[PDB]
Amino acid sequence: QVQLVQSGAEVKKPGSSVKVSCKASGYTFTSYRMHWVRQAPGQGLEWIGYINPSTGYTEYNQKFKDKATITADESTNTAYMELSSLRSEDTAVYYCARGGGVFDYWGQGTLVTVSSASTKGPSVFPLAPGTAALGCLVKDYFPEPVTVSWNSGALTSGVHTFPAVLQSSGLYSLSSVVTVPSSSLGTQTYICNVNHKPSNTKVDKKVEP
Amino acid sequence: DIQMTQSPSTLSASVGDRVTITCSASSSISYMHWYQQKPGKAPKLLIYTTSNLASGVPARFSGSGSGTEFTLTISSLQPDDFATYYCHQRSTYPLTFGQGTKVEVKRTVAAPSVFIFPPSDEQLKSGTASVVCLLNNFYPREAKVQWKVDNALQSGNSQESVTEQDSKDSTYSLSSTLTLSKADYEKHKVYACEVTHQGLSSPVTKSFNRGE
Repeated sequence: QVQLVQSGAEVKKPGSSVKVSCKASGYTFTSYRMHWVRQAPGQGLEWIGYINPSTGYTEYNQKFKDKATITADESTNTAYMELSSLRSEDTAVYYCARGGGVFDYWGQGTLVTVSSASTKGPSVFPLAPGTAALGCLVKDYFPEPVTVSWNSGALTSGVHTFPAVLQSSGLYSLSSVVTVPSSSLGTQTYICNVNHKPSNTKVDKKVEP
Repeated sequence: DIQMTQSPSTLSASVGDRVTITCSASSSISYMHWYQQKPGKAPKLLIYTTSNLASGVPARFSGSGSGTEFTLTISSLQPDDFATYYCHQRSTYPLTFGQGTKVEVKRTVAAPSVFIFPPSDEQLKSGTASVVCLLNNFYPREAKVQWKVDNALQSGNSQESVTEQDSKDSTYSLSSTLTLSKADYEKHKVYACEVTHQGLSSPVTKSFNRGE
């Protein structure tokens, strides 16, 4: 219908390189130059550059000339953006966007994480005490993301699941908490469903005092 | 290259307000465009070439200005409009975007509920202790959280994390996490989280003594 689909998340080591893809649908691919932009935490939008799928011609932002090579593939209807010499500062969401006038149509973004860290499942620890709060500490994992649900999806109200922080160790950590009636404590079951896909780690943690 | 400073950086406003966001370029530019963005989405085009509305975009949005001074106005603020807004320059290379302006929901004071959590024994066995303070459902975001370890004010060894505004009541919730080695943790007795906020006339202190 005019929709750009990018490839999935990437997790790369410093010094390495990665090639992201953006497949187009809903128009004739060569009639519009394809741009790329990055959004780094503290979400600042910066334009990287474009390719013209017809000429093969490219224009780049100075800031990104050392970093990005943008190529296109006319047969497959996809544009590529290759990032080389990866360093932790390259950690960002990347978009492709159509080049007809202003960017009307965007891809859904690809998250790219650059880190010397290695895949590791989280340790999960209980957070334990009208109302009381409890939760789980989801600690020492890499990379993002993690999902936390409660009682296999039955509890949703009062659940806060905090954004992850990056420790000096290069490993993430987060808490997910929920409030509960205090008379239920020794008797009602509360379970953390923690899911860490990147390391295939699923743990169901029951929380009690 | 050409940069745009937006005004204001952050704005708290109520439904039905008149919102005026300024985009100040550093050198002469011909046209300005405005995007809107909500967490986890690619931005949407609202205004193209200084003052032209994009299809589907409500007529409560307007744009104006020339040279290096451009504005976006929301004449009557709606619930869908709470988001980030960026001005965009597309007439010199590199194409550049404004710093953004965050428009948040104004509502009334609400004191947080404070809870402190000692490290589990399970974590203790690994050699690291985490202590956690929770501030639940408060407004405004501004809040002071002082960790005290046998009355010694801690500075630099905790990390904070803050929910986005709650879609129903527009409150926030916050977790401050203190990290210590097992051996260091065992050197002290009283662990305290002290919360300062405007909805509290006095600061609230939650504590425990190491050893149940």
